[PDB]
Amino acid sequence: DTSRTADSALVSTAFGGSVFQENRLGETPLCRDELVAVAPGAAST
Amino acid sequence: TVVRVLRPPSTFEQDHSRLVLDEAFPTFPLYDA
Amino acid sequence: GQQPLVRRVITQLETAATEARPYVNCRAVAELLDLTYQRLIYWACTLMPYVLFRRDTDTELDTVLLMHFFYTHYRSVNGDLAVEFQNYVKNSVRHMSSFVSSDIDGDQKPGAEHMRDVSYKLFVGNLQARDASGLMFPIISTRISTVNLYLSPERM
Amino acid sequence: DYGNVAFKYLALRDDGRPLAWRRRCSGVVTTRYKAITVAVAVCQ
Repeated sequence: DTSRTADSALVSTAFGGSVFQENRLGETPLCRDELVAVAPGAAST
Repeated sequence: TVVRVLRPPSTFEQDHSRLVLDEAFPTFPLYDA
Repeated sequence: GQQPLVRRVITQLETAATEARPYVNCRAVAELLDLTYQRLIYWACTLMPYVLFRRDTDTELDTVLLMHFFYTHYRSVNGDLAVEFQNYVKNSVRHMSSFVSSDIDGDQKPGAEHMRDVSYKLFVGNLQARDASGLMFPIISTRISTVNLYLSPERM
Repeated sequence: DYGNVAFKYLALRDDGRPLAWRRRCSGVVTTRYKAITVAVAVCQ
């Protein structure tokens, strides 16, 4: 089943790509934490 | 007993999630202003 | 106008001092005149009006900077400056984005360290706000190419 | 002397809760690290 592969495994392209990500100016102003952060797709619990 | 503590993040993106009930167990047919 | 009143009253005080001028030798009158002059000059340096600042060549950044300096050096009685700031920021919304950086690179630029406060309480829309939260805002572009096109050299 | 500005700053900042700006800002592993952990555990 595709659900098993999607849940217990992830796509290798996410592993290959860069992990850290930047953010934009447009919310009520960010702090240091929000400035450079891990991409939500790459982050795992 | 306390297991976890969490904080609401200031970031938000609208999920727009479409939930589907996977009909693994179809129910019995409905029979009779 | 408050300026002519200040001028005439300080002229009266000068005439009074001239009447009291000749006996400058005495230590009592020395300290009396010393304290009088201290108080009057400390009051006069703060009670400056804001008429002379506005110029036709002044840009949006120049005007907000002039009234920002007015706030940070004179807030005793001139309380409408914040209201004028709030009114003016809505006028220059399109012009405010021309002289700013991206988020990620603006903070590392030289000289943004000292101007972070003026920038923060420029963007927030209230000069009474305090940057205690350590937030990162669109940092102002201090480059000469941007400054010349967006500022005036006289009000640096 | 402390020998460092940051040493003195972080030593005299010890008032009540440790970090204040971190609270003020009001703010999970890379999937590659999870994968390499799983692979290394399996291999070992």
